[PDB]
Amino acid sequence: GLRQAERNTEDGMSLIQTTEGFLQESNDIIQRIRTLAIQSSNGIYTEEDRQMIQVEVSQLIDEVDRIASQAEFNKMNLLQGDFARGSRATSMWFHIGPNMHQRERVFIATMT
Amino acid sequence: ARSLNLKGQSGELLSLSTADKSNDAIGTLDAALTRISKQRANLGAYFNRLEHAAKG
Repeated sequence: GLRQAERNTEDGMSLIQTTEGFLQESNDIIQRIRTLAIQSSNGIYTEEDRQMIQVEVSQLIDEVDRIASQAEFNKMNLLQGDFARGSRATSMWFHIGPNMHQRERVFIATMT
Repeated sequence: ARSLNLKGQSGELLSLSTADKSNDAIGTLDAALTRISKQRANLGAYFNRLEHAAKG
């Protein structure tokens, strides 16, 4: 049981590594838009340049929306928040101990 | 060019033999430049999306 247990633990840690890897690029996908919005504060800009910035931001947000819709690990979606604090669909359990009742939960909110 | 209305729908070439033609033709080229800039922004979003997807 313990031998299966550390295998389960390392698989779960790999899953968490997948989550964080899904997170760093999203941090970038927020920050570059933050920079663009800060740049937009300049009054020297026209209105057509603002429209082009909005057009850019359209696809830019489409990127993170597509990632959230398709962020998956072992035929299971992650960023949809099906497992949030107020989970609506189901839960995951990590059987880290040999006993049947030694299972633990992790909570991730909706990232859409 | 026809889509950018630089030439007529039948293929007529935008002439500048008249002084007033040059003044009115200015707005045409400004609109063409604006559309080119919009397409440039579109391609910018395109490659930004491509590189984000690649790293992910």
